Amino acid sequence: SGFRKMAFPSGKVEGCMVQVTCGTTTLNGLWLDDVVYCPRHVICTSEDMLNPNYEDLLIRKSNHNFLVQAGNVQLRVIGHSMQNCVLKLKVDTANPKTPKYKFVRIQPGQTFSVLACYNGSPSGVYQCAMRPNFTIKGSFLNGSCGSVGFNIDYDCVSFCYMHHMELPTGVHAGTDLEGNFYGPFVDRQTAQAAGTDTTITVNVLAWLYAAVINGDRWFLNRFTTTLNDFNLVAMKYNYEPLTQDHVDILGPLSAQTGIAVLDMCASLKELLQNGMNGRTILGSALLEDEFTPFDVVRQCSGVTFQ
Amino acid sequence: SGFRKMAFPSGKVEGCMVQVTCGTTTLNGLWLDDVVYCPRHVICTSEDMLNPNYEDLLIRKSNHNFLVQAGNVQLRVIGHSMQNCVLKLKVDTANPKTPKYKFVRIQPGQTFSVLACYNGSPSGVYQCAMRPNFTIKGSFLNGSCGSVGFNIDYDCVSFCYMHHMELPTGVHAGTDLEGNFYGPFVDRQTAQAAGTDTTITVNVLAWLYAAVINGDRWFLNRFTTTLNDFNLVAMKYNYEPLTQDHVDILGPLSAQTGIAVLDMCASLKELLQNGMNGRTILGSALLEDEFTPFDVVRQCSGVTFQ
Repeated sequence: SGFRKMAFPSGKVEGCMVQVTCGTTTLNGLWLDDVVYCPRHVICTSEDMLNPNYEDLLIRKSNHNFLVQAGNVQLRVIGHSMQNCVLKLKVDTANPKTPKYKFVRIQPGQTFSVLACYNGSPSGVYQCAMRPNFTIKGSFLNGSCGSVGFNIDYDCVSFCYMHHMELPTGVHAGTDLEGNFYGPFVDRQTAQAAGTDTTITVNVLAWLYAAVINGDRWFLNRFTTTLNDFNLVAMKYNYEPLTQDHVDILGPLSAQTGIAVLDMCASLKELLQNGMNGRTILGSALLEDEFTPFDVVRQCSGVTFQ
Repeated sequence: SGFRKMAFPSGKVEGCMVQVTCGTTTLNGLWLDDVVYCPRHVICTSEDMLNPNYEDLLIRKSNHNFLVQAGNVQLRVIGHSMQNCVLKLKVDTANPKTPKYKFVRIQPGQTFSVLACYNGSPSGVYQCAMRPNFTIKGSFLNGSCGSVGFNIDYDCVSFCYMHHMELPTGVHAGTDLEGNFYGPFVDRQTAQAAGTDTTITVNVLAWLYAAVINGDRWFLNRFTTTLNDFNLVAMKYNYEPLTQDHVDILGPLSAQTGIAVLDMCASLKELLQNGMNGRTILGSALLEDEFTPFDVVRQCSGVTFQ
């Protein structure tokens, strides 16, 4: 009885998107109060991003070279600063639709919503997790840089991601809103590996609890095991280790279903070594790891937030 | 290189949601211009929805018994009418954030975004298809009735669904915005089957083209076949028949990939009779049918709408 991947309402973020052009070359920015945030890649053409010295490139661009347009109206840029990999453009007008907001740096395994935007206009909204190798697996095509990822706590928006790069392997990399990349990546076009993309174990377990809360539980066995026993099977299949913190976090879901966390681990261990054998769980032929335990809590009794 | 299930931006719809209470019993309504639309189930308690005579129940409720609250502010109800399975509440205030909009009735295989709302507050947004048996497979918990489904054509919102019912099997049923149920379902709690949930063939094919546009095409064989040949394998696996209209609609995707529509049918026929054998396509272990060809066009060159 049903449990969709779904994103936060995006209205509060739509009201913050603008178009930023430098060298008539265009991408997205985020307008909060009287500051516009965008990737510092705006000042680059090519070669530049083949070998960019951002400090020297920024030397003789100036305030008037940054063209910021919002809705259909032009913002006046009255200053600018580079902080890590983002440019801050001070404008002389506060965004009168600025929401309550915070800037967070999140953590692999964390989920968030992305509002994919093209030259300042939002076109789609969807969910992802931050992967354990510090990439995300998004849908970003040309002009999408500067699109942001966000969470919400009923009223206030938690901005956690800004899109900068697509690696040659097709996965995506970006920064927090202070301009620091997640993981080892840089805003240049050379060579840079993503490491192993391990499965986020605690999220899979939360999703299995969701599946039970809706009655799709052929996979419930009876076996139990221990943390160490389970983790020894986890390395095998490049699942992230599970620890007590993650057991603790799953507590409310065990409380409600009556299924002990380590018993659910035992079903997962059996599934990893047996494979669905043609069955599905909640409409999926594989084990989904893009739901956190709190995501499940927002649905897993379908009662989000107050 | 990446292709997410993603919904339309929902901001234009968030601005239209209100809370409607009758018999201090509460659900969601849609406020456009000076009319609020909601399920006529608002006038029911239980028994009532066990055996509801809506005409007789509506007799001695009145304008003042309909409590409409939006934001934190109270709307004055100055009239009401029942049209099929929806109630229209005339209020004395136009919604000053009414978007451009149309009311459409869609067609099995059609996709749309749902803004799932709880006592007037939106909590999540996600995509679905209308199934060929006239159900959708949503995520709707208590108080969710009256949440709506919508498309967009750059500026104007196409409202196509209002949520009314969860069947005993766990799937969902509702109406268009004129109050006519999709399929055979009624707003009462007795017995009512959903028929066969066939797979939407033309959508699967569009998604296979998407997979190629991003390079995940081990499944490309070389076989071809005919419409009739393919459909004879389609019945087998309760896929919807494919016809010329659907071939026509896939034309732009064949044009760009160089893969003839019937050649792609031949890969699909091979996949249905061989199974992935442990492989994935675009992160899925099964064949996804919740993308239309035009959905793919909105991404499949990542260039939505103008």
